[PDB]
Amino acid sequence: VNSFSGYLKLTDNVYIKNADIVEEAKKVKPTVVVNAANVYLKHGGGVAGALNKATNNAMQVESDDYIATNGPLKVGGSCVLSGHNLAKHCLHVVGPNVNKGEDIQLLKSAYENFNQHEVLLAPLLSAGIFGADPIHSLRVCVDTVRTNVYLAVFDKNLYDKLVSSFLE
Ligand SMILES: Cc1nn(C)cc1-c1cc2c(N[C@H](c3ccc4c(c3)S(=O)(=O)CCC4)C(C)C)ncnc2[nH]1
Repeated sequence: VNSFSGYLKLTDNVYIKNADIVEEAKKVKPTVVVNAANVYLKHGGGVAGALNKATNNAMQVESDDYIATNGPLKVGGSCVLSGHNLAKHCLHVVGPNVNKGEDIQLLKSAYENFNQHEVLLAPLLSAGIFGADPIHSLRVCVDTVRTNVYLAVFDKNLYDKLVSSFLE
């Protein structure tokens, strides 16, 4: 259960590893994997496309049924759906996409959703092509998340700049 291996503990509740979140999910099968989702839950590329493809589109079919019945999420919001073969549950969380003009204050609201789950495997919200400064996203995670979060960052160069900023 939640057999995370090779993480570096940054704070009492935040751990980090240079790894592909999809490979971590297949190995660990955590209770909750966080998806870096968008408001209409269309998993077209990046982390979301990679998680969806590893479920062989089961994630997208289920997401389409959620949107039909409930409408889109809001920026900073989330929903819990099945984790399929990757986890017991997937927490779809919408961080702001600053590359498309969304506000950075909503990154705190996005991280707040992690607090409803005791243990989560997660990506660095709003990083990559969402355009937020990745070190700033780590600082928001550290100040906001109180439950136990295992961050998988699939880039050694970025992993080392995060750990360097955090420890020195
Ligand atoms: C793509 C891909 N293809 N396959 C097969 C695996 C992956 C893969 C990518 C990836 C990952 N990337 C990081 C990241 C973090 C957050 C966001 C993005 C990207 S984004 O998709 O550009 C926009 C949404 C927010 C980078 C900063 C290194 N972090 C962990 N696991 C990952 N797995």
